[PDB]
Amino acid sequence: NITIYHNPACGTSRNTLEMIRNSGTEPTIILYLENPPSRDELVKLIADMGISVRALLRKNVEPYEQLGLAEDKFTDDQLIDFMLQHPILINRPIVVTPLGTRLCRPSEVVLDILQDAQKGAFTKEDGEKVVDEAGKRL
Ligand SMILES: O=S([O-])[O-]
Ligand SMILES: [Cs+]
Ligand SMILES: [Cs+]
Ligand SMILES: [Cs+]
Ligand SMILES: [Cs+]
Ligand SMILES: [Cs+]
Repeated sequence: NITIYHNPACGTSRNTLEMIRNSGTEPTIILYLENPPSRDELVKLIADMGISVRALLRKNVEPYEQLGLAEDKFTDDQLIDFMLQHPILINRPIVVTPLGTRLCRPSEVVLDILQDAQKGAFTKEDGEKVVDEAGKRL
């Protein structure tokens, strides 16, 4: 029972999805840009991730730039409401498994919450090796 909030256009999100598959399960895939979490779900994701609301904000996207969000003049709830009204602000990928929830940046963070071991060596799509055939992290 795994869920990934996935952006097919992001290498980090692609590598995370293939690592999930390499542990042997096909996750439920939520294209969050199109189908963002509800307010309640997003608050829960953030609490489970143990990160600040602002640490979930993606920089360098049009609403972050034009809404001035680099500056420290927003409460946590104002930032959650911006994220819901402009879903590209939600950084990615978020992964939920029975063991917990993480913002998988970098992608190998997901190894923390996958229940089953990678089934073989895993190399990221730019050739960065992540785990060898024996299962050791490199
Ligand atoms: O992938 S970075 O530009 O958020
Ligand atoms: Cs499985
Ligand atoms: Cs939803
Ligand atoms: Cs636009
Ligand atoms: Cs684990
Ligand atoms: Cs890269």
